[PDB]
Amino acid sequence: ANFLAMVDNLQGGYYLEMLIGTPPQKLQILVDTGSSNFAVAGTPHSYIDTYFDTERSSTYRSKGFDVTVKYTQGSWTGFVGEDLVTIPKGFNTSFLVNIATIFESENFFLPGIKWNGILGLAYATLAKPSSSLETFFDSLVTQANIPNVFSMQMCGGGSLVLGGIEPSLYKGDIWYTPIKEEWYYQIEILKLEIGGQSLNLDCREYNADKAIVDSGTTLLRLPQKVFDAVVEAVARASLIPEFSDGFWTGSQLACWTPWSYFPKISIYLRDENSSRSFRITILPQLYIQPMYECYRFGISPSTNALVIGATVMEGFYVIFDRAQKRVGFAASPCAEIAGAAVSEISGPFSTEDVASNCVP
Amino acid sequence: QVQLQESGGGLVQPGGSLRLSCAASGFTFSSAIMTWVRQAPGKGREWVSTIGSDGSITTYADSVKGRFTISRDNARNTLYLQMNSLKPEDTAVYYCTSAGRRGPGTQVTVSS
Ligand SMILES: CN1C(=O)C[C@@](C)(c2cccc(NC(=O)c3ccc(OCC(F)(F)F)cn3)c2)N=C1N
Repeated sequence: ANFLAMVDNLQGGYYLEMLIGTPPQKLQILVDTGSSNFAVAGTPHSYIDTYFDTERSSTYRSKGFDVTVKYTQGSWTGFVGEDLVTIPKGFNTSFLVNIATIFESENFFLPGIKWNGILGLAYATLAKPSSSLETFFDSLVTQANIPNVFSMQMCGGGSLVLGGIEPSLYKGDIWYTPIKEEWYYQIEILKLEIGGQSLNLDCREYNADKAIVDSGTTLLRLPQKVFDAVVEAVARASLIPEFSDGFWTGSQLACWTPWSYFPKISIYLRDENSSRSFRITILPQLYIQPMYECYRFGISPSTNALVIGATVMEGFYVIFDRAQKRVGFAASPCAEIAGAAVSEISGPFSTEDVASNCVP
Repeated sequence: QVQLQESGGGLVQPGGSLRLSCAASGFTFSSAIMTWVRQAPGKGREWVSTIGSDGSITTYADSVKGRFTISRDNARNTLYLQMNSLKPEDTAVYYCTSAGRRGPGTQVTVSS
């Protein structure tokens, strides 16, 4: 690989241009660290330009079985095949991968999205129909001779660096937190802090369902109890009363013709040395999201997981280091509005007052 | 299971040849992309060859193109690599791999 060629390979969610088959067909593919399937539109469908026509690729081969994926707000079904893929911005060769071509979907291609397939970059264990459907990144690692690492920067284009870390995409040090389970990119959250004030929740509350780093989720999603605790704390810490209940639950916009008023939100993560922790911090600019200028709240409740989505990933260079079973973080120099950093990272802080494992 | 087991290696002279096998189990072999890779001590891992599940699509590293042929027998759950015109730089543990799993590998030495 050539990592310097990978800088600025993302557009838009955030998507990568990929060429599938012979002759190549160009698709726009969402980068999703929260699933494990390479799946693309296989038929015309409302709210997409393009789709992969398997009949037009001379190298395509059908596996002769289908796959159905169900998530919480929807689903898709596709034929499973294999074909040759090129990534024009990164590698000069093509690779043989598994592919799912979607021929029906329930609530999956929604209006206004600009991708037409998904690239799941998580672990084999999440792959469907099963974990023996070799994931896109497992293929690339083996065939492209690259390290078992990738890293992401989103500038809210962006960068997906397959097979390493690009030094020009960060300043300061990278902080590494252990991967706790290799399915999603599950990490250990030790504490949430608002305006400098810690919530008073048992740290198990933060990992209760599970805390994961997911680029295929837009918002910071928090378990109900944790979400209530945050909203109360942001309300409590903002200079003037600005927000209706409607704003907090995404059901209303907040408008001005307004930023010193709202607090920073910090997430504490266990270092590789479990006695130490580091903090990733977002400023109101990242969670008070521009849509008179109106804004939507960047955080929403979750039943199933604590999801470190784009709201947070936008501030950091995130390094998914599968080879050493850790997820790394550094501040993104691109994450700046009107001259100011919209995120920070600091450490170390002692974990001596926290349970030595916060995951139930 | 995925369980993979390579065999067929040995000590061979320059210009010689070997036929490697990889016996698979614990997954549907006739459904899986299969890959050979190699690593020699003190060197990075090097991709050798990949084959699609039906066997009709094959790709090769430039360093082996023309001298090695990958193939498979789905009914026998076996992957093969026919190695010809072997040279000293082909020395390595050859591993077969699928879905992020690998077998323990087989030793190939090419020498006088
Ligand atoms: C959360 N999630 C799922 O529920 C299932 C799956 C397949 C999925 C399915 C359908 C859509 C999506 N995600 C998106 O469409 C999306 C859109 C924008 C996103 O970020 C854009 C921005 F950060 F705000 F700029 C991220 N994801 C993910 N992947 C996931 N990670």
